[PDB]
Amino acid sequence: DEDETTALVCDNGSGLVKAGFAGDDAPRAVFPSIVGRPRHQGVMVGMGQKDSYVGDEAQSKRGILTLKYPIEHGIITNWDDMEKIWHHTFYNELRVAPEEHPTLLTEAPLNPKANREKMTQIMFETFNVPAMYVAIQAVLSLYASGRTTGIVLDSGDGVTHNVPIYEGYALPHAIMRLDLAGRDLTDYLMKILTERGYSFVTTAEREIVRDIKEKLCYVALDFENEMATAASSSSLEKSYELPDGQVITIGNERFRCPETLFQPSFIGMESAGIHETTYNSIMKCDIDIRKDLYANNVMSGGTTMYPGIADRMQKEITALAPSTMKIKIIAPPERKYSVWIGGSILASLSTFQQMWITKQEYDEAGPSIVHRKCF
Amino acid sequence: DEDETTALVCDNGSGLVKAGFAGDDAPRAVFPSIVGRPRHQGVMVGMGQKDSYVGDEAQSKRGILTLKYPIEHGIITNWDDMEKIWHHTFYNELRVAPEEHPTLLTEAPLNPKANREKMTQIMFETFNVPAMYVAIQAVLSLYASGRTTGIVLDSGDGVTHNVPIYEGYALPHAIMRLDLAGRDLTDYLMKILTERGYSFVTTAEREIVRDIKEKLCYVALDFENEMATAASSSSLEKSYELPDGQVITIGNERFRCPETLFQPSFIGMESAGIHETTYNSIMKCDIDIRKDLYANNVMSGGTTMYPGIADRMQKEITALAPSTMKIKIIAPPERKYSVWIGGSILASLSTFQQMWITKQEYDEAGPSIVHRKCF
Amino acid sequence: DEDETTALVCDNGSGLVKAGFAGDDAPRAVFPSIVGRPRHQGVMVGMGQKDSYVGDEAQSKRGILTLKYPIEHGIITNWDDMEKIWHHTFYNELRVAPEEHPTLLTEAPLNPKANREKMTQIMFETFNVPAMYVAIQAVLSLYASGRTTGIVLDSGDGVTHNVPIYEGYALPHAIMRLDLAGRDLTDYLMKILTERGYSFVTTAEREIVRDIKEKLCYVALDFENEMATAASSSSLEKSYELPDGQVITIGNERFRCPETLFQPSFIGMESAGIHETTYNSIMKCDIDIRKDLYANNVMSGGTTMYPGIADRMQKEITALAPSTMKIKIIAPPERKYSVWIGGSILASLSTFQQMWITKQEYDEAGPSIVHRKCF
Amino acid sequence: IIESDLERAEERAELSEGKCAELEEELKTVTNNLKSLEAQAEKYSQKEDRYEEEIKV
Repeated sequence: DEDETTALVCDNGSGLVKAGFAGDDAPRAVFPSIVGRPRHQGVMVGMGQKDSYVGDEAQSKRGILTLKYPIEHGIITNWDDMEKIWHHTFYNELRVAPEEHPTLLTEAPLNPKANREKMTQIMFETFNVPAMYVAIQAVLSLYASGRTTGIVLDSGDGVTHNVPIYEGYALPHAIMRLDLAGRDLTDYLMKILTERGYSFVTTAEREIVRDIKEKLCYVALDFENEMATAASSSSLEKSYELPDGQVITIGNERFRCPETLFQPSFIGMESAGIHETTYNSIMKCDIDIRKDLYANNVMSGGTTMYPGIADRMQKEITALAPSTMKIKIIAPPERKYSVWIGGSILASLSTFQQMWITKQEYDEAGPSIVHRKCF
Repeated sequence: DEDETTALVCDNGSGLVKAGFAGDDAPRAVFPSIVGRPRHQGVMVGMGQKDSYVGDEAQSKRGILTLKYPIEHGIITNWDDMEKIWHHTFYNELRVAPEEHPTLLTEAPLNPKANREKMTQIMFETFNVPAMYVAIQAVLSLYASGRTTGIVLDSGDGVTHNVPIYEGYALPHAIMRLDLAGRDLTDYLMKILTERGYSFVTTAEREIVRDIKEKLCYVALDFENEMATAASSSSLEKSYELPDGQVITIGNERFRCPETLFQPSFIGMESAGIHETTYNSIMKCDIDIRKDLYANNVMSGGTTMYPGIADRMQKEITALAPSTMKIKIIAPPERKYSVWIGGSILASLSTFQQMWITKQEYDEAGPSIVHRKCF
Repeated sequence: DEDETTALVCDNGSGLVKAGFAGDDAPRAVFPSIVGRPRHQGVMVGMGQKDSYVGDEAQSKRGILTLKYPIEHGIITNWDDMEKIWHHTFYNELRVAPEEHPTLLTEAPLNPKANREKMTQIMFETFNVPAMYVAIQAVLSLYASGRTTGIVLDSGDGVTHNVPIYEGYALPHAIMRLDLAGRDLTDYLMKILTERGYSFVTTAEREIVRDIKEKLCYVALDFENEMATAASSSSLEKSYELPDGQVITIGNERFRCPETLFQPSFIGMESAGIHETTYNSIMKCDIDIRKDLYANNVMSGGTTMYPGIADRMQKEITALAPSTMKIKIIAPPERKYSVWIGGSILASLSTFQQMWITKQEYDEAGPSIVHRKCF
Repeated sequence: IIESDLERAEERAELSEGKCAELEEELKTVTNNLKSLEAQAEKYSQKEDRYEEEIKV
């Protein structure tokens, strides 16, 4: 429905796919990366009923569906489900025909090449796109934020990439790939809500807990002060309405879940924590780089929206940092959306028009071309 | 009448309560976790007749009683009824007053905290026990089975816990708790027996179906091959004599009911089964742990009392496991009783003498102390 | 268990520790420079379990331990862990109390002096050694190799030192120190194995990649030719088996890891590589020295075990070198162990018996004495 | 009809309450930032003086 062959932009995460067209400042819609399937035997005749539901269909009919995500910590492992998600995104909601538009996809720079090669392959081979580019999420948040330098901290649903960029350059020896994200925080919360008497196991229950976290949780500027207080008084509880009319109240679990980002040991992970991985990405860079990365701690993705996190991360790095150095977090409202936004900006740059893989180049070069043309 | 001031041990599950003294062989008595109450109007007078019946009393007079279970899915919800079960257990069969004897009770680590707090509180406030401890059923299973390392698959009456333990340490993020247990297998059997022409709806009928399951059902090492014959010939049926002289038989339903453990969807549960949970508990553990857990899958609890289960599980995990690796199962004759057995072992260890909560510690701290000192 | 009060010899690097007695041919025990600590909460009672594990204990029980290396790029920063490594080495494996035997420790001359002062201090103040001598690894390398003159090429796990020696004298202005070593080569391998779909981040996983490197990696005489071949054919792929039965197949990563020694930009290092520095160490020496250093380029320490390394280094130095001149590399089987051997040789020389610091000269002078008595 | 308007009015209450809560969260975030900034503007004015003093000294 577009009146120009603008590039399409789709940010495919473990959570939701943000999608819209290049040149806008927002996706048209967010398409949860979900393909649902009925888990019950039909009794009534003439009910329609499909073998699978996609995106918002999968969540709307979830009462009898088992819901699964095709993306594991940033890598697509279930390609059949992503073709359904992508098809639905273009076909029904973005009202897009990729055959007439270049498409820009996003990815962590640290993920296996198999994902960037396959995403390049599907847009050219299944959706017949005239051109492709797969972009780096550190880059995309920095474009959206108006920055060329900084440590980009995603703390997303899937992966935390911890990548330092200076003057537009990667500083790869200082990268901390971290296997800790919102999907793990959610599982932790289900176990501690079980301690409170509310057992969340099945899909409807998993989606409820993800909704509880998104509306009730925070990290706390100071964990121990909130911990001691929340564990001692009901004044720190917050309620949530369960869909059947029942309610749940949450106390110190409200922050114990988000806290895993700073304390990965909460879920059995061996990790420095997001504030130390951010710190180490600054620390491992050259001495004349360190000052610029300290002043540019850059947020990306979701969870960066938790109360106390922008103030806490700045304090946690300051506590590890040398004196003299001025430490600052860049935490724009373009939060949870900056990677998609960066894609819109990048796709549209005049300086990026030659970075696109064309269909002819793809067909001659093969799928490995993404390694030579994108990153 | 005892020759030592030892601890008392009671495995109070959602099914039955195994009770005896620490340091002894087994439980002195096993009670149903049942409190029974009459559902009829009396006509004769001077007939005795209780307001409520407990344990074996509840079953012996069940012809006119409705039978309720104070414990469900691993948690006591009716503390008053458990106090009644315990008064009877301790004073009438064990012939002991807990006032002079430390008492060990059990739970799963993922049961709501209320379970451990009420177990501790009843024994300290209504029995005046000098000390308390709430134990982990998986730990007790490992002591009884001769292991410090393995996956404990307790397959109980109300819940399956599925927890990896390595060198005496928990790997808690890898616990795959499942909402499928022996009580659900009984209800499934009642529905399939109804399809066969034998409907059961009231308590007397429900207790009998559980008894039918316990004596007639098996799981089969290979359910497809078992079904090929069981569904083709009457030679695979087994008869059960009902209390009223009627005879009920079961054909391939004899193994299809237990099969739920490998097919939870049979009762409407969103799960692939116990072997999937066993496998994922191993998967969430570090690579240098996994080799020992594959070699040490531990069956404990009841419902493991189905012929073909040790072999069924070895095949089902081997099928998911990497090649080269040896997958092994521990399934001792001390099945269903192994938790009690472990309780006696733990309660009496010299290394466990300081793990006990004393009455003085309880009175000063209140019941929340169990959450901090036991585990 | 030793029949003489000979010197103890221990080569403690950032990777492995080689320990034995002077006058012998080989270390009696080899330990990793590792102290391990449990990162999990204990669940079972009476399980023993140590607070910390050392050397081979640390690796043997590693499934639930985080493993730390006390040495950072050649300098010991964690002396609590090193006194454990030394105590274990002496007390349990060499079966010696250092109080009865002199001890020789080793380090590069550009290693901060603080480390040789502390090595002298640990043996005198914790182990009460009667005497000390901190040796130059290059000195020990030339004794073990049968040389007085030559270039010592010693890239290790920590750093690369690169030092020319002529007639037993050092030419220190020609030392080319680089922050390029096996730990960084390993980090590069972890990133490129991630590119292939095998992401390794935890201690167990990091140890696996280090083990993959030691068993599978090589350099090849010609990098462009090996690269072009690996990119064209499966004939250069090699498999590795992992502890849980997983198998990884590795292609050009097998030599791209080692390649970093010639291409330091792979790990963010500002360097032209080890052949440029080996060449410069010869070049910075007087022309009447250079002829003997060119003909006696001597490998010691590990990484020298990569097939194709002796030939690639000889070829690159030859390409950089003037024509007519004969360039030769000595790469003896006593590789990775030759420094220990040199330690044994030096400690036992009659001409070296006056070089030992006694626990008297040390106590009167203090720790700084190592700078005047050793190097 | 009234109920349908009620559901929509209630929906508006929920949407508006949603916004209310969002604004409240933003209010508190901003207010908390205001307060940290009040503390910083003052600490900074004090630094304006500590630094001015370092210059004077």
